[PDB]
Amino acid sequence: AEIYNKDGNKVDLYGKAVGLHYFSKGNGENSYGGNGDMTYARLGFKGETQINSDLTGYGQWEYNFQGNNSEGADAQTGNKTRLAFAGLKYADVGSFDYGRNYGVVYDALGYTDMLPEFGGDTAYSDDFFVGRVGGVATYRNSNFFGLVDGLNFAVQYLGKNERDTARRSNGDGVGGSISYEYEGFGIVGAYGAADRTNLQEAQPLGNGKKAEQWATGLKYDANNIYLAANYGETRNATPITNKFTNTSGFANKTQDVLLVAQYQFDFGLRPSIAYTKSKAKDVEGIGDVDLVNYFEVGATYYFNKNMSTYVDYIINQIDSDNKLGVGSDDTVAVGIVYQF
Amino acid sequence: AEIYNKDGNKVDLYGKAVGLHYFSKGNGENSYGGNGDMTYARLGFKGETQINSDLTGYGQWEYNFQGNNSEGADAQTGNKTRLAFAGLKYADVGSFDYGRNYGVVYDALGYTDMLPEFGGDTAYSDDFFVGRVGGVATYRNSNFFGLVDGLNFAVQYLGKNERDTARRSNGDGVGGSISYEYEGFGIVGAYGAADRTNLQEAQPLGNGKKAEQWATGLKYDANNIYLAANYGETRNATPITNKFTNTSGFANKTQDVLLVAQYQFDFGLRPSIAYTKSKAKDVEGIGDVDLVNYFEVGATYYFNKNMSTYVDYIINQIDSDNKLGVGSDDTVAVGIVYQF
Amino acid sequence: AEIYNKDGNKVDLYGKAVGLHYFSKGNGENSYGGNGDMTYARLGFKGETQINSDLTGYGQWEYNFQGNNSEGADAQTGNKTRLAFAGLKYADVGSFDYGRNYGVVYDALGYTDMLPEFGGDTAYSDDFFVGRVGGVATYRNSNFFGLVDGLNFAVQYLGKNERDTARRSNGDGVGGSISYEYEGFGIVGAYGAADRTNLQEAQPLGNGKKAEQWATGLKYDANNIYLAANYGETRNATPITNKFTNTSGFANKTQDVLLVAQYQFDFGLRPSIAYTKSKAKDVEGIGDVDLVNYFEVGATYYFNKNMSTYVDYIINQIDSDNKLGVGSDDTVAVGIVYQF
Ligand SMILES: [Br-]
Ligand SMILES: [Br-]
Ligand SMILES: [Br-]
Ligand SMILES: [Br-]
Ligand SMILES: [Br-]
Ligand SMILES: [Br-]
Ligand SMILES: [Mg+2]
Ligand SMILES: [Mg+2]
Ligand SMILES: [Mg+2]
Ligand SMILES: [Mg+2]
Ligand SMILES: [Mg+2]
Ligand SMILES: [Mg+2]
Repeated sequence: AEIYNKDGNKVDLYGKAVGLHYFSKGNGENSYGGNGDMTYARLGFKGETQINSDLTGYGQWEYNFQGNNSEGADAQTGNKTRLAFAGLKYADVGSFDYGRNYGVVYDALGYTDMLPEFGGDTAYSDDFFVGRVGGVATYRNSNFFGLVDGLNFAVQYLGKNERDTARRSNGDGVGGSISYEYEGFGIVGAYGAADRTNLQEAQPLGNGKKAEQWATGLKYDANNIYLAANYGETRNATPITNKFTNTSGFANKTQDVLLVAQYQFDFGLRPSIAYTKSKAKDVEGIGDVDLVNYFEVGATYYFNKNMSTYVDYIINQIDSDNKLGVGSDDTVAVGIVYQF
Repeated sequence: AEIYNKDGNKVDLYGKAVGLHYFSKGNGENSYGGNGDMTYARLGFKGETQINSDLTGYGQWEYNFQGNNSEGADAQTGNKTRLAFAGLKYADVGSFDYGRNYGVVYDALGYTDMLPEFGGDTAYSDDFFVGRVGGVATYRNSNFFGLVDGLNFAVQYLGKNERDTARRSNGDGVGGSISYEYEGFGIVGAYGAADRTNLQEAQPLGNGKKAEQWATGLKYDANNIYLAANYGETRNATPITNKFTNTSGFANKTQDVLLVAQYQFDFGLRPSIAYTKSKAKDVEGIGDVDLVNYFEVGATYYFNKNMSTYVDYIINQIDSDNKLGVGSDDTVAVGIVYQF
Repeated sequence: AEIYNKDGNKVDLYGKAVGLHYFSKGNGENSYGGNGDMTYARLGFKGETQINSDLTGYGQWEYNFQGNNSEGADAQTGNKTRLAFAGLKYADVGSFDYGRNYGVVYDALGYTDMLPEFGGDTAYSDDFFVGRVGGVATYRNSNFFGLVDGLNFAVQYLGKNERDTARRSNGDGVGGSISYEYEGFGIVGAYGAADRTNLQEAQPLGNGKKAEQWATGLKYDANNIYLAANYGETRNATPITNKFTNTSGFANKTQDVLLVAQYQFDFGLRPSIAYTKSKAKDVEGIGDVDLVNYFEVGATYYFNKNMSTYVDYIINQIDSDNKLGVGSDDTVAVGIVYQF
């Protein structure tokens, strides 16, 4: 919603309220998504100011407010800043921004992160280049200096975050992506590497000086059909937990294969099919083990740009034997979303 | 404040800043309301999209930001999402919404919850059907399918919330209300019942498998006079604390009677008088005990739709002998409110 | 950004996204500012309503969202309401507001708190009258009952805040400020005094019944030149931490010297130079120690009223001998700011 648009400055306030419930067996402890109320709200702003003909300055902030906590001691649980960045965009030269923003490998992973509720399992937050991470400086060039329609590339500098936790920390790093889109078809590649922190090296799972992440995608997006595929690999970068030993760290290697199909009916219904498999290799005291393995079947019903409902069913193929203790049960999510 | 109204969709951003102080004896430890600074702020959005002639989508989110914490470690104390939900209304069929919203018994208790600052003492948060609660699906029908003006009903389903805490938990439940308003007159009744969780049955106070709550209301609201009364009862649903034994749980039974009279002068002053009593029965180790017992005298002065000030004096009739250690001292609040 | 301006009421939504990084040696543990990502966002509203010809009502709220935490357990670190207050202004008689607002000694300290990123080191939050504090009642008169242009005074009452922590608490208190501004020149004095709490007196550092603070300022602000100086003294009011003994409390006495020089080029660059020294006296198990001692060199480039970037270099003169463990390393900050 545009709340200001004068003297080249324009500001958009945005948000959504999501009534959301998950159903899984038991307390959902042994399921893909958990069980029970999962309602939440988003709020954010995105602004853009025209400094001159060739220069545009911008900022964005986006917060998540859980709506499924009580008003007591647990009120803040899961509340967080998703995005907080500012930047400058110069004509046909590129843009530069810095703050909390998406990692460059998401330029690739975005292709399949389109399910009604779940999906996008390898785009972990605070996980070097695959999702939202703090202290990234990102240079992007759209349409190749203005010469090529649909040709995009990026280079991203990741600043060390020495956090209290191995899971949420990272060393310094650099990454990049290139993508081309021609009328519905898209092709993308993205790669990042970064130092691991001493804390991360201290963990019993995962061993190495450097974390690495890469992912390629392909997509078809036209004629109401959406088809997409991602392949990626990671080294010392995917966080994992051995629920049997209560031990933690990172998978020495993973190989990740996601796939999505959706069709949009003109009356509003957009069914979805997907497949996701992420498999870990060289895990200490285990060897090879699956982290994610499921088929998804779902549908979103769009009443307009502001109102939808959805269902999303994850048929979990992880087994009860799983050596890391990865949940094996299915989850269904039903939701109703107002957005502006 | 309307920040968007195009193509069916409209969105309203709202909020208030409330400078508020409470005066009670001592540190207010043994008083109705406490002592000291109580300043807070509210922010919320609420939107409505016209999907087609008969079908409307909507969403609302509302937050409480306490203004009385330092910027240190206690910064977040008392901050919380009050409401977070999305829904649909269809023609003369009904509305359905899900998320964090008001329990259906508040359809009655709303009648007397009109004091400048205090009052509404039995509309506890996270308390099955009497106040705001998470994971409620609500159906409402207005003017009885379009057939009777003023005749309303509602049915609500409460999803189990298994929280860290007996106080903020609930099992599954179902509830409803029915109300009639003829031109300044209003009559309501509401009832709900739900499972208690194991953690709830684990507490030394209150015993029973089911929680129950009901209330009836009557109001006269015209000619600048506002009159209202509620009577209600609960079993195993009102939360209580024995400050002597430091024990908690729920009151096996309560009987609740609230009364309110206010007059609105055309120049903006609205004096208020009220009486409130909530009495617990069969409390283990005690028997009958009063939870709330007071007379209220106060006033709001309305400068306009946006600015007001108030005083609210709670003449506490609870005794010093009170067997649960309920505070016996009075409390006066003084506030100044800007709202939009 | 104006989101409402009808019928005497006007509302302005405001905020900024600040991509921001500090560079110091080491983990910045022993530096002025720290080291690493320091990004954050602000969101706020401020509103004002014209009640009648002479009476205006107003409110304001402002919140700080840190952007340099993960989305894990540390998500809330550093989030806080900065301001939350409401008030009335009457014609040429004065204004009164109550809530979380700036202490009146900030009326003077404001003079030198103009650095790109650092500076204003004596304007501690939750520290009686020198910064933003909870539960303040403030009366301000402007242009002296309408009689003298440029002449201003204020009186402020500070209500006791008995917090979990000596650092963030305060007793009841009073203060004032008076300032005169004539065409670019400005002079101010401000003084406040308050009770310490029993918890504050419990600390090993600092001893006395009353906290006191005062500051004077002088400034020249015209012809693109900004020159300012502040002198201040405190008693039992400046929070301090012995890092060696891991002990805390307040400095018995301080002497505070602040200086700033900046020039605003027409093309947007505003270089800055500054000196700050604050020295504690009579500190238990220490004697005299410097709390702050640095020279600053930086600049802000203002692209427009919406977008800027800056560098702020603190050449820290504290030494490694510092008896209180005060960091001695320098810190540089680099920021990019979108604001609306
Ligand atoms: Br959104
Ligand atoms: Br409000
Ligand atoms: Br604080
Ligand atoms: Br701001
Ligand atoms: Br920070
Ligand atoms: Br501070
Ligand atoms: Mg990280
Ligand atoms: Mg390895
Ligand atoms: Mg209250
Ligand atoms: Mg019972
Ligand atoms: Mg600072
Ligand atoms: Mg002393």
